[PDB]
Amino acid sequence: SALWGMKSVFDMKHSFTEDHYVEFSKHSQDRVIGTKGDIAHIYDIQTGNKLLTLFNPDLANNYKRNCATFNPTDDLVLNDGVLWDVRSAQAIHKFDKFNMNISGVFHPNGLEVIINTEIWDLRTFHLLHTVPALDQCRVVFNHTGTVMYGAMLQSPFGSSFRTFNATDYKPIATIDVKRNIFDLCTDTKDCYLAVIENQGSMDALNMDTVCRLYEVGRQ
Amino acid sequence: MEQAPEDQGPQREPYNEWTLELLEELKSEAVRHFPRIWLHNLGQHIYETYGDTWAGVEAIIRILQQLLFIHFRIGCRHS
Amino acid sequence: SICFSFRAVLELFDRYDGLRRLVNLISTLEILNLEDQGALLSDDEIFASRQTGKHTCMALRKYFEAHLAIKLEQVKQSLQRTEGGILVHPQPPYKACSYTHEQIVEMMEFLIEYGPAQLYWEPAEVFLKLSCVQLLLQLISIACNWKTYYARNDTVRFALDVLAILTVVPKIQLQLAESVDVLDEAGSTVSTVGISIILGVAEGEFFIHDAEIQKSALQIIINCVCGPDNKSSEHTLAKMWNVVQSNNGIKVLLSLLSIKMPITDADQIRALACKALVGLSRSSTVRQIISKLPLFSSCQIQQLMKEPVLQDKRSDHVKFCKYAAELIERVSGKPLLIGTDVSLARLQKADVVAQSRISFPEKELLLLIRNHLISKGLGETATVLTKEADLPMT
Amino acid sequence: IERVSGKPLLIGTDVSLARLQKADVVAQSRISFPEKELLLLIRNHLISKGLGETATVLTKEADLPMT
Repeated sequence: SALWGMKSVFDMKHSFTEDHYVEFSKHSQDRVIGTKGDIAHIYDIQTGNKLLTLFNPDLANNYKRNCATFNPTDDLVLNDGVLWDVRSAQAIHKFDKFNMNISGVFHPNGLEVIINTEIWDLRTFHLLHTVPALDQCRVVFNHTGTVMYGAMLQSPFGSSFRTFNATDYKPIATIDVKRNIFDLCTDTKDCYLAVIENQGSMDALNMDTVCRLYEVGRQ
Repeated sequence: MEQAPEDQGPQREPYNEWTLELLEELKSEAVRHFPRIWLHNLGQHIYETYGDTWAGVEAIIRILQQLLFIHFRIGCRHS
Repeated sequence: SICFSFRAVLELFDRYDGLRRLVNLISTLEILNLEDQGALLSDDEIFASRQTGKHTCMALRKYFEAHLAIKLEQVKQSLQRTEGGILVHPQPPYKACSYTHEQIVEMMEFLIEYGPAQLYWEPAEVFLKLSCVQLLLQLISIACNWKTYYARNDTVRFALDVLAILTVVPKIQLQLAESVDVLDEAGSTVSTVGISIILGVAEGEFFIHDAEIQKSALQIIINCVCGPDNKSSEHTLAKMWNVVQSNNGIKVLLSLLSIKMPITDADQIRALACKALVGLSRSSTVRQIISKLPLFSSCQIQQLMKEPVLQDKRSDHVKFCKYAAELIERVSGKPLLIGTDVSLARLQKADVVAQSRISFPEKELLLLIRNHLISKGLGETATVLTKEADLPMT
Repeated sequence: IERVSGKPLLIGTDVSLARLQKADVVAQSRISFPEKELLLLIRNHLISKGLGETATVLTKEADLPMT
């Protein structure tokens, strides 16, 4: 993984040889976190050193795709489905594993934790809800955090979309995209969907993977 | 008003050499995850159809990187 | 393995060094010495050595299958004391190992839970001062992957049976988590708790087609989670609740609650799975967690209406419905053993309807009493009922 | 479900087929009971809620087993 630069000069301004998935810090973007296997490293951008590497061998879930993220208050980390208070390098609460793949994500309200299909609490740690249409889908929120997007990661991948609400998790729409969805990104200003779809049949020998822009809210 | 940045990144001017610096490396990882049966057979299948013409040389780095991406994406730890 | 039936054999056994001579046979073994397992490789010191560990697990099995019935005699006679017992004991040589792990060696593990709660065996304290339940944990882990039919199916099946009889001691359930010195399929020294191995055997990730080994595994869980009601011993059951829940326990038991591939004993695995939930659903955290899962959204009733194996319908499917009705009662608004509106949305209706405070004035009845008595001819109290109350209608 | 079974007249109740033939027989049963079993309950109510000067007048209309 490489922190490049995009002001006007294009260079690897810091290099990593280790982590399979790097991610910024949300509110104050001076921190970049990244995760190899079950080990997640906190880096700075100014000097690029290891700030604090957090891991507890007694407590990890060993998910298949671990991706440590931050809460929007920049205080909690979901490594291996374990919260982490970044003030004093301690673990808070392991969750119960159910689905072998997905290590979870924060909901933008700062009140919940969304493990794969189980909706948790941040202060009471109670299972509020369970949405079975979230079965192994990568989630993307709006910039306002008012809708959740869903793309299947099932072998085919993404025979449709999945439009969710961010308050009550009611399904809005499953629009049928006949090809296979591989990636999904949306605007900050809520007008387009960046959709990587694969042409042809399910062919690992020939992949014609195009990008198709949708428009939000037009028949 | 967006100014796309100047491409002062890692350039690849010896394309006849940078391929040779990496076509072994494309073989140096596919053997670490896959048996050599498909590796020689697909390499023969393009060499019967593209030959020694650079149109299979980049094209195997197409097909190997197109599979090694998706084989690290479907959910096999090695294969 | 045969002569442990005679009680005079066992009495002389502890008079000599006994398990100090017997457990030392397992701790000598070179298939188990991970530091020395890559030195000798010929088939003579392996096929016999993976047989030497097999028979000694059956010797430890038939040891503790006997002492389970020895100390049950010292509880059914020391605690009952003519309340359900007869005091006749001339000490004969008698075969009383009860000979049935399918029914009654299983049953003795349940009935010991009316014990002293401060249980003190010589067969326990000699075992744990040697501290070789960790050895028995290492016997499971090393025998997970041989894949070469050195009767390794039996070697773990006897090894789990030595565990489950031991687990009635409270101090050995505590050491199903603490000592962690293990090794796994990475070819590497690791460290993990003992419960995750036992829960791993219960899944089917290892020992794929094996069936009695799963039922042997689930007994070790049930001895730790479905204990007695009784600040310290309740804390000991709660600490075992905290360990079993931490090590991904609730995922495993729900997976075994819908098992369908071993169609012979599919009924026996589900009932032993559901009995572990009913024990574990007395933990306060687990009450909330299981309440929202798709087990209690639907299909709990659908596991109790299909009746999959009809040969165990009046035998073993009817007892799966017995343990499952207790799980519905515990995680919800407490029906007091009434069979009515078993669905969860209909269960919270019946709590409010039964606990409502129905009231009504006296007028709404006395006008119906008067309108009855005029109707069925008997009218010379109706004009007398006007003396007691106002009458709106003639 | 309505057509192949014992004809519920658009009431949403006990939709299962084993529970549907129960509700046909319970609704079409002929419940009857004698007059005594009510008048002894009427009298035992009126004595209970204070209003008793019809109870000894109810003895005029029917036999009274209990004072």
